[PDB]
Formats: sequence, C-alpha cells, structure tokens
Amino acid sequence: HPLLGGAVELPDRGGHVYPARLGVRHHPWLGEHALLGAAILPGAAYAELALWAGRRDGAGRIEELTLDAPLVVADESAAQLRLVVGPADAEGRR
Amino acid sequence: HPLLGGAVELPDRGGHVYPARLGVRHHPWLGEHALLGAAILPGAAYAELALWAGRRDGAGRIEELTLDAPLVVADESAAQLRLVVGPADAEGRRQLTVHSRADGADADTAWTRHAQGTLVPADADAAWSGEPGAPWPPAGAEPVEVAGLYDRFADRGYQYGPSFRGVRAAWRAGDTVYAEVALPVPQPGSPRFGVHPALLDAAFQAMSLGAFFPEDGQVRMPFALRGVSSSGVGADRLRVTISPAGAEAVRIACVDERGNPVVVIDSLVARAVPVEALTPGTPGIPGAGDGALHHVAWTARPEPGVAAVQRWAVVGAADPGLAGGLDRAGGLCGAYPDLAALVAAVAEGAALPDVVAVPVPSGAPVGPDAVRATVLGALDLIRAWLAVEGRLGLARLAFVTTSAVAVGDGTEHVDPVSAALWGLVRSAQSEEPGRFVLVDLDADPASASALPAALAAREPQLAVRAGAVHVPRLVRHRPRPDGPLTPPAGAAWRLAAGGQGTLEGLALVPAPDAEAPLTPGQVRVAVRAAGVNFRDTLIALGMYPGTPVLGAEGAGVITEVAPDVAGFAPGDRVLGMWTGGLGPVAVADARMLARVPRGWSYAEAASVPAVFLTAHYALTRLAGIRPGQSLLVHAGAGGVGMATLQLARHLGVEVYATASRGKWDTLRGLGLDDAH
Amino acid sequence: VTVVACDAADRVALRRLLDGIPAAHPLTAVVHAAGVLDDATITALTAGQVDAVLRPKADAVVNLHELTRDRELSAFVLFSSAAALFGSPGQGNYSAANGFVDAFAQYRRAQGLHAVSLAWGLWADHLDQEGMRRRMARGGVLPLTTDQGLALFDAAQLVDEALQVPIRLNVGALRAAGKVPALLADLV
Ligand SMILES: NC(=O)c1ccc[n+]([C@@H]2O[C@H](COP(=O)([O-])OP(=O)(O)OC[C@H]3O[C@@H](n4cnc5c(N)ncnc54)[C@H](OP(=O)(O)O)[C@@H]3O)[C@@H](O)[C@H]2O)c1
Repeated sequence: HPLLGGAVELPDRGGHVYPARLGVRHHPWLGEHALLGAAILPGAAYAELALWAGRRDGAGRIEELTLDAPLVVADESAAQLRLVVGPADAEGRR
Repeated sequence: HPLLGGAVELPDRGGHVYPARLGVRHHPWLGEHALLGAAILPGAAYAELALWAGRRDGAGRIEELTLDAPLVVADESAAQLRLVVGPADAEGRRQLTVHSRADGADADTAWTRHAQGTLVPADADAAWSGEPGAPWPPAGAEPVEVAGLYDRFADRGYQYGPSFRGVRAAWRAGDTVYAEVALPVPQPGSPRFGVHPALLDAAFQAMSLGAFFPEDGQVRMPFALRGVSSSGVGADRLRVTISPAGAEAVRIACVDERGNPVVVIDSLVARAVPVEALTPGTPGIPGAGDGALHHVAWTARPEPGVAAVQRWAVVGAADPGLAGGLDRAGGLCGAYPDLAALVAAVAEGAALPDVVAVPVPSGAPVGPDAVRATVLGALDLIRAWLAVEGRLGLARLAFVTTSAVAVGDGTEHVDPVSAALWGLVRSAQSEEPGRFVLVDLDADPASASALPAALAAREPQLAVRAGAVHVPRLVRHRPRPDGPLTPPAGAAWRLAAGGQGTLEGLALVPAPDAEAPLTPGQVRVAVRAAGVNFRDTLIALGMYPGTPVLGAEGAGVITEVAPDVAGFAPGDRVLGMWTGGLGPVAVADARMLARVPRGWSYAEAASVPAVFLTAHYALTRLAGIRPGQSLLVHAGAGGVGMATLQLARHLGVEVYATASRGKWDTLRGLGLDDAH
Repeated sequence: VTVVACDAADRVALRRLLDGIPAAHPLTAVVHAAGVLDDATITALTAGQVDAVLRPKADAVVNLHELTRDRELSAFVLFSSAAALFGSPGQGNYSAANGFVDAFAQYRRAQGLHAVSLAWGLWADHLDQEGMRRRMARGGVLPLTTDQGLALFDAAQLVDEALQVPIRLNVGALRAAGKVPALLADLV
C-alpha cells in the first residue's frame, strides 16, 4: 500500500493494526484537498483504506463508515495514522 | 531487548505492543527449563519483560502479576509472543496481558493468554541501596546440601538444562532461606538481559530448597507475584534472602555481591502444576517419548494367606452355583429379586450389606438389540442406586459378569455384550468413585467361591479364573522369552530351526531368498497359512547348526509370475508344495500348484498337499492298486493315514488299519468295521 | 478409490455396498474407523444418546462381521478409544461402545478370525471432541503425532494381541500430583 505498512498483530482486542506515516513531502497531494482554509484528508481517503484492508481480512464490504472530525494536514512532517481491524464475530463482521 | 522488538503503538486500547519471536535456534536456553516432560517458559521470564517495558513507560513496579497457563516451547520455530501495555489511568497505573500463538498460524486461529497483571509507578529514592558489610550468611544458618542437586530436581520433575543449574550454595535459617545463584554461562552478546530469566528462576529454585511448601511431593510453579520492584541494572550473580511473608506467601529479596538491592518481591505465591497444563516438549523423556504400544496384562494374585469375608446381598438372577460360593465364607446376608425389595428389607431391619451383587446374565445374542438393553438396564440401575438413601448406599455395587474380558493371551472366548456393560461402569467408576466394582468370572463354579477373595482386593476391576484372582495392569510391549515370537524388521521372513537343539531356539528369521528375483518356472506367493509335518518338529530339535528348511506346503495369493508361466496370474488363490513356507513370503514351482476351491479357508487349503499327495502317489503310482484289492494302513488315524483311507474307499479297496485304541472312533468314522 | 455414502449400521446399505464391489477385486480386509461422540453424565444420559453412539461402533462392527463370513479377511482392524479402558468420565455410552469393540476382536480371534482392536490415545489433529481432549488431558494422555500414530498401526500389525493400546502417557505428571489410576500403577 502506498501509505500503509504491514499489518501489526493484536491478541488483546483480537485482530490487526495497519500503521501509516503521513507527510506532504512523501505525498504532495495529501494537502491538495482543502476546505475553507484547512488542508485536510478527504473522506474518500478513509474509504480506500477500508476496502483494501477489508478485502484482505475477509470483510470486503463496508456496512457503515462514520467520520467524527476531520484530520488536518499541516506542513511537512504530517501526523501518523493507525487503522485497527477487529476480530471476526459470530457472523464474520469486524 | 534480546527477545522483544520495538514498541508498536496502539490508539484504540491506548498504549503499546511489544512483539517478540521465540525460537530455540535463536535462544537455545528457551527449552532448558522444563517440568514433567514439557519444555516451557519460566514465570521468571514474564517478570523480566514486565520490569523492562514497565520502567520505560513509567510503571516500573509490578503491583500484581498473574500466570494463567504455561507456554510450552516445542522444537525449532517456536511461537511468537506479544506484550500489551495499557494507557495511564487516573493514578498512573497501566494494565497488562501476554499472549502467544503458534508460529505462522492463520488469522482465524486465536491467541492463548498466558499472563495478566497491573503495573504502578514506584520511586527508587526510598531505600535505594544497602550497606556492603552485614555478615552474609547470617550467623547460625544451616548449610544446605548442594551436591548433586540437579539430579535431585530431575527425580521430582524439575528438568533443568545447563542454563538454569546455577544454585551453588544455600543455607536454611528457621522461617527463612539464604542462597547464592550465578548463571552457569555468562552471556557474551550486547543484547543482554538485565537479570537473565535463568538467574531469576535459579533464585525461584531456592524456594524448594527450604520447607516453605507442604510435604505433598508435588511440583509447584510461580502463579502470582505481588509488589515487585527492581532498582539496579546489570547483575549476573546474586545473593538471595527468602522469608515467609504470610502463611501461604513468601517474600524474596536478592542483592548483588556488594549488597546493592537488585530486585525485591514483596510476595510470591506458588501453586501446584495441573497435569492438564502440558503438551509434549520431549526434552528428556520422563514418560513416553513419542508414544508407545501398550497392552493390558491380567496378572494373577497370590493365594490369600487367610479367609476373607464381606457382608453380601445378591440382588436378582441367582446363577446356580454363585450363592454357594458367597455363603461358604459366611458372607451371604440375603437374596432378593430386585433393588426395590432390598431397600425395603433393610429399612425393615435386615442386615446392612457390605456388598450388593448384581448378576449379569450371559447368553445374550451378539447383536445391536441386546447391547442397548444391557446398557440401558445398567444405566437405569446405577441411577436407582445413587438415589438410594441411608447406609445401604455406602455399600459397594458389584457387577458380576461372565467371561466379559480376555484374561489369558490365548484364544479365550468372550461375551462382547457383557463387556459393553463393563465399559459403561468403567466410566461410571470415574464419575462416582468407590461406588461400583467389576468382577468377571469364568464358567467354573469354583470361581464363584473365590468371589469373597476377589472383593478383599481394593482393585476396582477384577477377574477370577479357576478360583484365582487376576488384576489388570497396562504394560508397555516388549519382547519376552517364554513368549510369542517377534518377526524381524523385514517384510520377508520364515520360521527356522535355531540349531541349539531346543524348541526355545525356533526363531522368525529374515528370508531374502524369498524376495529375490524369480527364475523361470517360479511364482512368488504372499503366504496365508502353511502345514506342519512331524518331521518339522524333529528338525527344530537336533544340535547341528545347519538344519533343513522347515515347511513343506501352504496356500496363499500370488504376487509375481515368471514370463514363461501361464495359468497363474497376480491375484490368484493357490495351494501347493514349497519349502520354507512358514512365513509371509515364499517362492514356489508353478508345476506343484493348484487353484484353491471356492469356499475353502486358507487353513483347510494348506493342510492338504502333503498328506493326500503322499497317499495318492503311493496308492496309485507306486502300488498301482486296483478295485477289489486289500490294503493295510498302519497309524490310520494319523495325517497320511486318514488321507490314505479316504482315497482307498474311493478306489474300491478293502481297508484294514491300526491305531491307538482311543483313536478307533476316528477309524470307525472313516468307514471301517471293528473287524477291520 | 471409491467414496460411498453408507451408514455402516444400516445393514441394507452395507449389503448394497459390498454387493457392488468388483468380482475381480473381492474384499480382503477392513479398517473400521467410524465413530460418534455424544457426552453426558450417568444420571443425564438418555436412550437416544446411547443409541446414537453405539450405532457406528457396535451396530456397525456386528454388521461387518456377519456380512463378510463368505470372505476370509487378511486384516480386520477396529479403532477403539483408551477412554474405554481408563473410563473417561461423562462418556459412559462411548466407553460401552468402544468396550464392546475391544471384546468383539477378542471374540473374532477366539473363532480363528483375523481381528485387532486399537484403543487409541489422543491424536494431534470439533466441539464434541474439544470436550474430550479436555478430559483425556486431565487424565495424563498426551497427543500422538500423525506419523507416529500410523507407525504404531504398522507395528501393531506384527503383534498377536487382540487388544492393543497405542498411546503416549505423561506418567510422571500423575505420580507428581498423586492421581495415578490403579491400571497404571506399574508404569511408575
Ligand atoms: N515332507 C515330509 O517329510 C513328510 C511328508 C509326508 C509325511 N510325513 C510324515 O507324516 C507325518 C505327518 O505328521 P502329522 O502331523 O500328520 O502326525 P501323525 O502322523 O498324524 O500322528 C503320528 C502317528 O504316528 C503313530 N506312531 C508312530 N510311532 C509311534 C509311537 N512310538 N507311539 C505311538 N504312536 C506312534 C501314531 O500311532 P497312533 O495312531 O496309535 O497314535 C500316530 O498315528 C509325520 O510323521 C511326517 O514325518 C513327512
């Protein structure tokens, strides 16, 4: 994945952790999405991550995806992002 | 860290994750800690991990550390381990869990949890370091015998490899124990442990050097550790003080050679090791390296030196002859038709019996229908007996079956139906111990009389043969002179005379000339049975080292055929004449073979060639006998004699013959007169 | 190779199986490994729960014995459990079935017929079984690797015992804790 690293295992919650480092120097386009003076990551970005990590661990369809508060992209040395994948329940959902 | 990797961040639970890969090839000492046949990771290992990761993220003291189930170290490619660090709560405390899963395992298989605890901040400012000069060992401490200690751990089940055997001196002083430990081999690599988990476990070993534990001779591991602070850094040799903290808890304080406190455990509690908690590591086999072939052995008891007695109550079908045996010794208190009648008689003042016997009847057809009946009836009865109230329930419930087991390694007949009841109660004995017994009898009425003696033997299952009590014992299979022969490793082998001049010298020996390539005219036979002549006995005897080949005849299935041979093909059943047929493989001449008649057994087939060929070759080809002529046959009841009589009757021959007077029935049955 | 849908306890399905075996390759040996578990304590076990467990073990073995009299088997192998010998608790019906099997081999060897019962230990490679693995470990039984289990099958072919027990035991762990069953007393 151009942004994410390898899946880090999780026994306690059960499941995986996908790390990623964000930076405009690494990905100049990360800032080229901005609304009302704030360079931010589009919601469309969280979808790509979800369909890729989800296809790999069985759950390739998103039932629901909720966005709470946008992540702003500052100047060089942007912030790291981590995705957590839950364990498979009685119906295969994560 | 020599084992752990970098801390992996966690936003959801909040905190960190320390990964680590375990392998004996990477760390050979990981297996050198083993208990009762299982190479496992010591509890001391989980402590090092906790004090290191804890000092880094603020909580350098362990309030409590609990171990749930040990992690076994298998062969190369051991399992990965992950440590999780919790977020800092309102008081700075952080939770902990430790998990492991087999190397490379799939995402669908779950992780086993091995350790959970709770960490806290603790300041080293209070009581940083001790004084270098107090007399250590304390005055009046008794030296402890350290000679050969590693042999003494092994005998009990503390299988310690070269890496943990470092207890070199120790002393007991009343409640307390003082001891010195040191790593057998120092660690030369720059990824090093602050205190090796080997050196800490060596400290843990010193608990069993005192009298802290009950005299129950069972093995104990660390289970829960409370109040663990480590201060110093870099200690390969230690001086350990152990006192009892509470009644069931001990406090461990170890220092360096200079008196600097390295680590202190405010309280450690050990708990016996569940046998359940093991999976084979195969370090040094304390039992069953890879598994073994066992068989039950019915072994006869010595005749009891004195008459034994119980109070007996027979409930149900009184086999004729049974009550007589119980009443001889004077132990028969009552006969009853069913349990309901017994319960009432005893409440009405009958004798409380020591033993209530339930005669299981033989003769059931060996089929599915009678098994359900036998089981469901015993099941109903057992349930009735457990609901029995009063002192009557304390009695032993004796199921007395008839030939439900195979006592002797022979052709002993058995009743599979009763052995189904035998198995039901077999499980019932474990569920409700001391409640039921199994005692199996032969058809000898004498055995009914040994039944009191049988029940003078606290064994749960028992068998009686000719009035002699046998008890069963599982036993590892091994070759045994005075017993059956063991075929060699080869596929091909035969019976052959040993040359000592004794029947003990008969041995199953490799027979390569059977496997060898075929010459023209030959076939190879997967032998099923072979016949035996009285000459084959005489060959087994005689002390010449070179003896003739045993065997003359047999029957079986062909496996290879020479290219010139027609009329026999791979897969055909045949009987015939060949030497060395006392084994699973033989080579034979195609001329001397015949097809096995439909419906014969291989034994019937293999019996025929020698006797009838001799009798046919002699009657027809040598003597040219005709119809109406008279024949004398000596030993007419023997092998070749019987065969001769059968042909002679078909050929119109008047037969006279001789035999032992007890065998005259065999001659008169082959169609001969008392005048013949 | 053929795979056939056949309940070995359905005497008509098994007879219809055997009748459909080529005449040029008649039956010559049998390895019986059908089995069903349905666990319950003595006071709890029902009637159908018994029938359900005997049906693959006892009911099927007897049909194979009576439907093959016209053939002389070179081998006739029965898979049992070591819980039939030890008495694993909460498995009364299972012990009864496997105990019937053990004896039904002794019953064939008596008649001059090939037979062997194998009271297996625990194998390395499932809820009804995940309960039994718990109970066989509580009694000191350890798992047999797949290869090693087969090797015992092979080596038992060379021994003239009607009942044999291929098993791996942690005898030391029972001596330590003091839970040694009477049957095992000579292994210490
Ligand atoms: N390949 C070969 O070398 C070959 C081939 C064919 C036959 N044979 C010979 O045929 C026999 C076949 O063996 P088998 O199993 O069938 O045994 P068997 O010949 O059926 O039984 C022994 C017979 O020999 C009689 N006999 C001889 N001397 C005796 C004595 N001193 N006292 C009592 N009885 C005596 C017995 O008489 P009673 O009737 O009064 O008991 C008895 O009938 C062998 O002897 C064998 O040497 C050998």
